[PDB]
Amino acid sequence: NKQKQLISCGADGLIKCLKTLDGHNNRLWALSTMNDGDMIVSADADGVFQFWKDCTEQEIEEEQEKAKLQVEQEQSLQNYMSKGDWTNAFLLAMTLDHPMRLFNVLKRALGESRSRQEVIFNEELDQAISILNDEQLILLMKRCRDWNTNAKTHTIAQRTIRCILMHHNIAKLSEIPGMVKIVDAIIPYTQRHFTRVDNLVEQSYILDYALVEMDKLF
Amino acid sequence: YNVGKAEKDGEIRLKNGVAMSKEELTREDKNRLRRALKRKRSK
Amino acid sequence: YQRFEQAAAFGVIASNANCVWIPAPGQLITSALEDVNIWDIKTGDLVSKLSDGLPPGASDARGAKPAECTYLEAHKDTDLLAVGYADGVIKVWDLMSKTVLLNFNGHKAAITLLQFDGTGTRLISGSKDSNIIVWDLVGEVGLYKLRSHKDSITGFWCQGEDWLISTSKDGMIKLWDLKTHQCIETHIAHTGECWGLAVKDDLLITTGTDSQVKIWKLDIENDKMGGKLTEMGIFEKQSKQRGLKIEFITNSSDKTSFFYIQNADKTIETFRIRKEEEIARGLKKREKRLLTEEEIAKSIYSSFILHPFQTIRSLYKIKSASWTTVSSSKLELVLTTSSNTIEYYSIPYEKRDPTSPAPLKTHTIELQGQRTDVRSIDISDDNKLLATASNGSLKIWNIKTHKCIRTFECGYALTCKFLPGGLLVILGTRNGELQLFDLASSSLLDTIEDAHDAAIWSLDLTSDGKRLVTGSADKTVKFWDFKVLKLHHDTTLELTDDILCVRVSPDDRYLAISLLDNTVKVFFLDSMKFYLSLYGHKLPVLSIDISFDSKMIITSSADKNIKIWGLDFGDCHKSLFAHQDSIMNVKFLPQSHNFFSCSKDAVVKYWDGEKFECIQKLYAHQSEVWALAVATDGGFVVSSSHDHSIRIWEETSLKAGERLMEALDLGIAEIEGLEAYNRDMKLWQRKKLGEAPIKPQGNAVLIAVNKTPEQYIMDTLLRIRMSQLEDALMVMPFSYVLKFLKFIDTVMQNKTLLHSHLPLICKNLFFIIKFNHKELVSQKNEELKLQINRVKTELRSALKSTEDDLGFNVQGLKFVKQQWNLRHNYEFVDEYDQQEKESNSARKRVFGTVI
RNA sequence: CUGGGGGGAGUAUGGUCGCAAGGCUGAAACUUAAAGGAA
Repeated sequence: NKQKQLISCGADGLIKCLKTLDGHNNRLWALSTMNDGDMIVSADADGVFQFWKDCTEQEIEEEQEKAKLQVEQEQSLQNYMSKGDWTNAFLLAMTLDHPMRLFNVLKRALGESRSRQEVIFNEELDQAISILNDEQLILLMKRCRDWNTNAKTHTIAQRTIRCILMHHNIAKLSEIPGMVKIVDAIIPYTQRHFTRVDNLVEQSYILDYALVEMDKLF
Repeated sequence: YNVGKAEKDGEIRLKNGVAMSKEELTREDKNRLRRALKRKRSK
Repeated sequence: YQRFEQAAAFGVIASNANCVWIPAPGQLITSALEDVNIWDIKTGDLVSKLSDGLPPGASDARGAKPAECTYLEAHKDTDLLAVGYADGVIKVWDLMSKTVLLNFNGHKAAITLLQFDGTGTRLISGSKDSNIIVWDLVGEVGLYKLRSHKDSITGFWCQGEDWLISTSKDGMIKLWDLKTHQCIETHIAHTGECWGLAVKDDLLITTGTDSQVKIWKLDIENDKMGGKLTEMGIFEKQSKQRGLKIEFITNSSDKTSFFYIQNADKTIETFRIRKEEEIARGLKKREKRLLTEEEIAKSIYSSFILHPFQTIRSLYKIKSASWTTVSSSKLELVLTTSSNTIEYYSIPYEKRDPTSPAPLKTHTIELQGQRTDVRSIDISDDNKLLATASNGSLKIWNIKTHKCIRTFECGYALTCKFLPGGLLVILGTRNGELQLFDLASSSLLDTIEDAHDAAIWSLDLTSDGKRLVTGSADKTVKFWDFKVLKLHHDTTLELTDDILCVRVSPDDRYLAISLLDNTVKVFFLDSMKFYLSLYGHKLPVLSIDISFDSKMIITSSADKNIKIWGLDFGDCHKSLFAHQDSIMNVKFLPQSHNFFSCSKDAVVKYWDGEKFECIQKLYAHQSEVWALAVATDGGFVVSSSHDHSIRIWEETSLKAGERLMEALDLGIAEIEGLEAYNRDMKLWQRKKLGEAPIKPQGNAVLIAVNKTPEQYIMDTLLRIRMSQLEDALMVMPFSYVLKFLKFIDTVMQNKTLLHSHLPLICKNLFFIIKFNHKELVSQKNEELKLQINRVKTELRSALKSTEDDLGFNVQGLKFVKQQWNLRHNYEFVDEYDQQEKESNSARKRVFGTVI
């Protein structure tokens, strides 16, 4: 159509460079591209054919349809962060992979879970974290791993690890490829936090010693 | 294990632990994190 | 010193902004540069030029370009004009007394729209930077700042108090809840930019980069997240360029609506929207051939509900428009174009036929402009003024009224001069042509075709005027005499290079000519003697000037510096660097060695030729200053530029510990005040309900920062630092320790901010009672005893509750890792090969040791 | 296809004959552009 051109038989038709096509299994003596403007491109191996589609404008509409989708359901997550209802906020921040908003939805849902009253979040949120697949739970535990390295943000990470452990299958969690380099990374952080909170609760009994002194006062 | 940098490019991962995404940061925090990265490069 | 100033500016009618129309056809407010001028369309005389009260060039004028006006907007009924400028400021004026009422800076870049809302007292403003600010006029305050767009606000539409909807120079349209000031619904309108927005209440219309105009249905009473504003279909226009203003009307007397899309180039596409009766009676006709395919056809609406109309064209590029209507046969549309001109068109329409093959302009205000940049300015003895243009619009303005009284048609004309008796103009054009005009009679005394082989560039009269010099880009200069009132070519000097400036001395002595070959040559007129060659400028060299004593010349160029030369020996004196773009012109005063230089970076500069200081730095233009001309006597100077402007210049501290202590005292005072209020409520609900306490009003700072007292104390306890925390807790006495215990006792009932501050509460509380243990166990009060017991129970319950899930997660995660290991670790029964395998598969880390 | 100063290894040089330094270039009669160098 003016200036880019097709060539054959690397094992494949290639256009001018960009867009290595599917090709074949072996060699090739074939190009017929000569319908209307530049329509159906027949490209043939020894036996197998391909009838390559059309002017390549189909992909751009598909390419321009995702960005519109992502900017649409980015302005649903902000509305959910505004008005609460943290479950679709959770799964949609998992879909967008927005990490500090994920920390915010888990932290404020955890704070209101501490507020009101087996279940550690609201039950619709922990079934929503129960029904998520391997890629989502492995990235969720990637960032539970890196949240667990603090002494401040560790509790949200520990309770997300807890609900994953009690809402998924343990053999499945082991067989997911990648989740043995994560749990090795954040077992010893849980160990030092356990020693620190155990030391804190053992030095918590000066209140009890002060009570028994205050009772021996009279 | 220690929190390095992000394995993506639309993400910013501080050594604190707080991973931020560039699509979710506002422009104020984008300028602020860029200046803070300039300080940590300059030292 | 007797400094300069600006007397008056003119030459502009319509500049780089919009226009608002006022009813009596009617009048029109539009923009000149940095001041607004009102015009009556009927006659066209300048009835008002509302300007700033300070002359640009005075003592307190600040050292930058003045703020160019960029958006006019008018409140009709209460008679206000909200105008907005290039730096971001917004001046609101009363049009009766023409003073400034309101200054509303606010923004950071240029502003792009204004709108009055709820007709008075509220003004919304959108700017180049992506903010959009609401202002009240009874409070002089920016109320709200809607801040989520990304590039530049191209339009919006608001209704009062609840919904705004903006669209910006990214691809995005946004709908704003003005109660919460959070963006509610965001779409991608067009894939590039989004330049248009208009809406008649049901349908919304937007346009983007190229001809794709999108119809939207906004349903304001919707409840779904995506779906307050849906998209209903696209259509096409005839212009492939940026449609950048859309606007609607409802003509009365039946009820009908019309909208226009103005374009980048030259063209406004007008449209009639039809009515629901022809929607209903046109649906079946495209629903013919009788339904999945018919439903797809009915879904694929724009050409259905919208009807194109008379596509109004213009001569020039279109900048802004607005209309009025009666009868649906008087769509009367005013239009300001880029080359400064307003035009009042009006299309008729007999409600079925638009009754014309092409619409008709009923008025045109174009007399006080040029349509191009003035490439040459000139002056009389003192009375008249000469402006030379590219279309042909030579114009003879006058100084004492600023009105063009005489105008002709020449061509691409770049230099001109008067003739020494007055009332006579010589001029040279871009092509090989020269022309002569006068003041009393008509245009052409005579033209000389083939005055030069190529582009003329500069001419100069002699001081008696009988003999003039023309230098042109055909590498020649020529001399002409005036024979009796006609031109006599007699001699011609061909050079090796394209001569582009000439000048003679003011006493018939020298002929200095500036070549393209980086030099000038000074000749004797009486011999063509080649006196001097001044060299070393290092780019091609523009305007020369010879002083009144014929001793000192100036030399301007595109090297951003002017050189002073002494003409007796051709020796340089200064090489002073001005003007960071290009000095287009440089001119002496009449009697002094002071001079002026106007340049290609929108500035003229006043210098002296003795100390070579800069006397003054005059800053009134907006763009490239193409020419300037000084009076022959007296010395007032005019300057004329690329922004179509012509302007005259004449002569004249606690710390941690005590912060925590005062926070503790006000917090616990509020806390036990509310607890006494609650005890009063229980006693007056459990006894004879005849009395109770009146009201404890909450604390000023607590309702000012919007915090419960536990949160207030909790964040100041957070905001002290860990290095001085053991000192902050040691400073405070035991009464503050007791009320700190009351604070902890209240805060571990709100189990939200207990669990988010557990180690801080534990650290502070345990240090406090560990330090104050001797006095605490000697206090005798069962209230504090029960307090300590309650704090102990709730605190230890929270701590064991968090270490429960810590221990759960330890055992669960090591079970997961161990069952993965016994699933597929490896197979070694021999202990030595096993330990070497584990040593090869261990985690290594390398450390820098010292020996 | 005849014509010859005086050893080898060094060292110094207020003599004679040379060659060689400066110091951002542009850039001087001009404290001057662009661009380049250096750090």
